Amino acid sequence: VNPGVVARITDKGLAYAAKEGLVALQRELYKITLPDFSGDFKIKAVGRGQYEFHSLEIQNCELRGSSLKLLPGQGLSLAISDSSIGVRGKWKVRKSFLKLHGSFDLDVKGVTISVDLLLGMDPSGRPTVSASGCSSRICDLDVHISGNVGWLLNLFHNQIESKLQKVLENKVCEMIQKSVTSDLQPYLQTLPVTAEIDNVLGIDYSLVAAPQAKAQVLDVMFKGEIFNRNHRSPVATPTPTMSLPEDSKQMVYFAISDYAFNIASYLNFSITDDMLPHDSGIRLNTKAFRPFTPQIYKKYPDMKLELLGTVVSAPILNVSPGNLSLAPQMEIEGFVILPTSAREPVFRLGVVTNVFASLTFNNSKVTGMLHPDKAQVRLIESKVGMFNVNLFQAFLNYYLLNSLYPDVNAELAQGFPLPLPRHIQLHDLDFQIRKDFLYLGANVQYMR
Ligand SMILES: CCCCCCCCCCCCCCCCCC(=O)OC[C@H](COP(=O)([O-])OCC[N+](C)(C)C)OC(=O)CCCCCCCCCCCCCCCCC
Ligand SMILES: CC(=O)N[C@@H]1[C@@H](O)[C@H](O)[C@@H](CO)O[C@H]1O
Ligand SMILES: CC(=O)N[C@@H]1[C@@H](O)[C@H](O)[C@@H](CO)O[C@H]1O
Ligand SMILES: CC(=O)N[C@@H]1[C@@H](O)[C@H](O)[C@@H](CO)O[C@H]1O
Ligand SMILES: CC(=O)N[C@@H]1[C@@H](O)[C@H](O)[C@@H](CO)O[C@H]1O
Repeated sequence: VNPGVVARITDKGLAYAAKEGLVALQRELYKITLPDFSGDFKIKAVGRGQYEFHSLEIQNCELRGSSLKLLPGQGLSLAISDSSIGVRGKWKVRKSFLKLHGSFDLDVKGVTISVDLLLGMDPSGRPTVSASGCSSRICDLDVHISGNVGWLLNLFHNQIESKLQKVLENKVCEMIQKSVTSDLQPYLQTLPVTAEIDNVLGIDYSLVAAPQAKAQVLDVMFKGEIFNRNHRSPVATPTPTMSLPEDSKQMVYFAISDYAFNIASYLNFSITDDMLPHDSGIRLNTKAFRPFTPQIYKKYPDMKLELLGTVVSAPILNVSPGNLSLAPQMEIEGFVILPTSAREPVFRLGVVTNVFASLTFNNSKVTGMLHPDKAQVRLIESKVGMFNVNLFQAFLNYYLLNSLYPDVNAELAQGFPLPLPRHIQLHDLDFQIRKDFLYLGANVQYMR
């Protein structure tokens, strides 16, 4: 079913991912334990004997260079290279009735690893990863043995190198297999199944599909649907199929289909005399509108008023990448409610409320804050004499700054919660506007 939100991970973001998984993996290779190599020898220079390289331990492991691509259809293909692993151990060579001792160190270079990361989804809507077809190639070997024993080096090269090489690549590939299922899969699953938005509503971030590894991008599609906290009555399920074109500037782009609070921005509304706070000195009654229209109090002395306004356009243009400049243009008509119980037309106003919105990221949520500006009023028509627009403008401002703007400022400050795994921080928000969905551009940083 069509997802509410969609996390599109770009090639750039897959690159970050690999680099960061690379340091986690590197620490895990230290847990690798090599076996012990023992057997007999018959060196033509010193005779036959027994040897043993035991207590092998990973001492150095440097995994640098890597590459995360897309396997269109199944998932990702990882490739780490130009790495190095150092190995340390002890040896004992029994020649004669004597027994020797010493240490050794190997330096492995030109190390290459390749694994496939299979991305899928479990019934519960949680992510799953699985490494398949792992293969590593251990080659450039540097052997150093304690004591300047020459035959020991030649002996290593003739009878242990190849074995150690394969044993090692085999263990490294097993660490990778294990590490993904015991660390990686439990990490992707740190992604919220459900996040609270407000103390009233909530969103469900269950997967509607396993991440879709497209040719150039990775799309992880979430249910993303709003649901009542007390008992989620599914009164919100129309969400269409979205499809934004190719934006590869940043690491991830979120596509957020719908919200609730002023996401709709043909937005009609009504203002009744009993919708303005009591303490707030503004009221919708002829006697109060007397200064605006000195004639209303004659034609309709002491009566209730109606305002039926409506948005007719909401021009949005970017200032900063994360700062919008919208000015909803509306037309309001004043009605005086006469004893005939039927509203009756008085005047019509044109208003343009210039505002600035500036978004940010803060703790997995997208947050914003309003930046109030000039509210412009222009008389459109009037069947009750001239209208002091200048005076009324001051009231339009009082109203907004004391109602409309403080609330919206709160709605934004509460923010929307994004689908992220643990320890992630987003930066450089590029908030571009599109069809039914908001398209949030961001870069990522793993809180190591
Ligand atoms: C899933 C929604 C994503 C929405 C957008 C946000 C992500 C944007 C792109 C960056 C993703 C995160 C990168 C950093 C996390 C990955 C590396 C890492 O160290 O994770 C911590 C994990 C665990 O680190 P840890 O064990 O130190 O910490 C675990 C968490 N605590 C501390 C709380 C216990 O690292 C690993 O598990 C390493 C396992 C082997 C990794 C093998 C190579 C993996 C290469 C990257 C794969 C990325 C797949 C992305 C799939 C996205 C869809 C599900
Ligand atoms: C599309 C719609 O809802 N129709 C309303 C119409 O009923 C109302 O009389 C008018 C007032 O300006 O505003 C329109 O938006
Ligand atoms: C669409 C439009 O221009 N608005 C008019 C106006 O009288 C008022 O907003 C509404 C109330 O019924 O009726 C519409 O016809
Ligand atoms: C936080 C932010 O960037 N928003 C700014 C606002 O602070 C500034 O007063 C206004 C005028 O330049 O432009 C907005 O875009
Ligand atoms: C990081 C960020 O930009 N968001 C801040 C947040 O850190 C802070 O908690 C809040 C006030 O409490 O103000 C937001 O603007």
